[PDB]
Amino acid sequence: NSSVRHGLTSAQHCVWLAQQLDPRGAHYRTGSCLEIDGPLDHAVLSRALRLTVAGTETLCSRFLTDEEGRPYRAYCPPAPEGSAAVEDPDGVPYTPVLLRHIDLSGHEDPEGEAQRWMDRDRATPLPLDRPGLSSHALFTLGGGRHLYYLGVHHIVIDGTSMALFYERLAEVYRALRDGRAVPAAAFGDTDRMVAGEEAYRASARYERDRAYWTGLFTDPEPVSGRALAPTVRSLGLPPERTEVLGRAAEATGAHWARVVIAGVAAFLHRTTGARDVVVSVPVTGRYGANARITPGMVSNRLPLRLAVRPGESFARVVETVSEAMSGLLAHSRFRGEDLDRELGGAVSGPTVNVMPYIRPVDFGGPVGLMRSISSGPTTDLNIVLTGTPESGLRVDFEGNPQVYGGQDLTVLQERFVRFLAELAADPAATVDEVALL
Ligand SMILES: *CCCCCNC(=O)[C@H](C)N
Ligand SMILES: [Cl-]
Repeated sequence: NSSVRHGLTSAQHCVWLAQQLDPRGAHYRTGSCLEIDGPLDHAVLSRALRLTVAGTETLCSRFLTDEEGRPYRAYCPPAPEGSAAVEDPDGVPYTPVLLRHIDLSGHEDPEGEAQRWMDRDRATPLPLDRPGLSSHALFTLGGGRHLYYLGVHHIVIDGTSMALFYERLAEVYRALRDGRAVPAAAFGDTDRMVAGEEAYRASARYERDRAYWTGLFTDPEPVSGRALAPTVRSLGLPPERTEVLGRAAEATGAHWARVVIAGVAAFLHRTTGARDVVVSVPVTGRYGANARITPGMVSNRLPLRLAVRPGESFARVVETVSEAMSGLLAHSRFRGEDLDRELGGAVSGPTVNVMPYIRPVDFGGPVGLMRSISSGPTTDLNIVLTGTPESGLRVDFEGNPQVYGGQDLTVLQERFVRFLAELAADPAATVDEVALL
C-alpha cells in the first residue's frame, strides 16, 4: 500500500536529522562491493536485481514529511518486470531499478578504474524523497572476473543488510539461471521492528539503560568537527599475517574481534598516553527473529570506556575490554545519539568495526567476496575489518579528511597493524614493554 505512513527506526531518525543539516550533501552515502571470481550474465543479474529490490521494502522506499515536518517512510514498488512505466496508474512513482554494466576488461587498471568509479558515485547526493535510495553497478574486469558495487544512502541500508542483500541477489540469480521458481523473499517486517523499538522506549529498561550510560560518562571530551565522508585507506593482510589473531583469541578465550578492540585500546594508550581510553563499537540494534532478517537501518554505536593502566599485559587489556563489553551489551538498546543528546557538548573515540563473518556469495559457480568501500561518515576515524584470522583481513582506516590526509592514514594503519600483530603474538607481555618505534 502506497498511502501508508511507515515509522522510521531510531537510527533512521538519526540519519534523517543529520541529513537536514547538509541537505544536498553526500556524507551519508555508503557502499560495498563483491569481488566475483567467475563470469556472470548481466541481463539475468539485472532481472535478479529488480526482483531482489521488489521484495526488499527498504530499497523501495522514499522519505516524506508530515505537516509538522516530521519524517515518515513511504513504500514505492518497482514497475513490473518488462514494464517501462515510471508511475503507477494513480501517480505513485515506481522505484527505478538500474544495474549499470561497466566493461573495463580492455583497461590498463580495471580495479583502480572501478574504485575511482565507485568513489564518484559515493559523492553523488541521493535526495531522500525519491524512491530507491541505492546505486548498482556490475563491473567486468576481464579474465571472467567481476565487481558488483552496491552504493546506498545510509538511511536505507546498514552493514547487516548489505549481506542480506547480496545473499538474496545471488539466490535469485541462481534460480533465474536454473529456470526454477525464484524462492520467496523471506525478509521481516520493518513496522514490527519499529514497534519493538517503541515498546522499548516506553519500558522500564529504557530508564535503567539511561541511568547506566549517563552514569558511566557523567563526567569526557572526545580526543583524536562535523561528520564527513571519509578518506579511506585499505590494507590487505593475508592469513600468514592474521592467523596470530586467532591464536591470541584461542589463548585468551576471547573472540578475535575483542582482541582487535583491545589492540586499538592499547594502540591509543601508547600513542597518546591516556589511561582513560574510549573507542566506539557498532552493534546491529537487531533484537529478535524478525529484526535479524529485516533489511534496513537500525545499527547503533556505543562508547567503550577502557582503563589501560601501566604494567598491564595485553591479556589484561582483553579482560578490560571483555568487562566493558559485557556492560555495553547488557544495555545495548540505548541509542548512542540519545546518550550524546543527554550529556550535551560533543562521547566517542575511533569506531572499531570488526564485521561479522559472511559466507562467500554463490552465484552458481562464481563466488563473491565482500569488501567495504565506505562504511559511513566520521568526525575522526573509523577502523573497519573484513575477513577472519584464518582467511585473511582487509583493514580500512576511514579518516575525516579535515583531520587526516591519505598518507597520514596509511602510516597510522601500518603502525597499528604491526603493533596489534606483536601484541597478539604474546598476550602475556606487558603492553608498555612492546617495542613500537
Ligand atoms: C545518526 C545516525 C547514527 C550514526 C550512523 N551510523 C554509522 O555511520 C555506522 C557506524 N556506519
Ligand atoms: Cl552500519
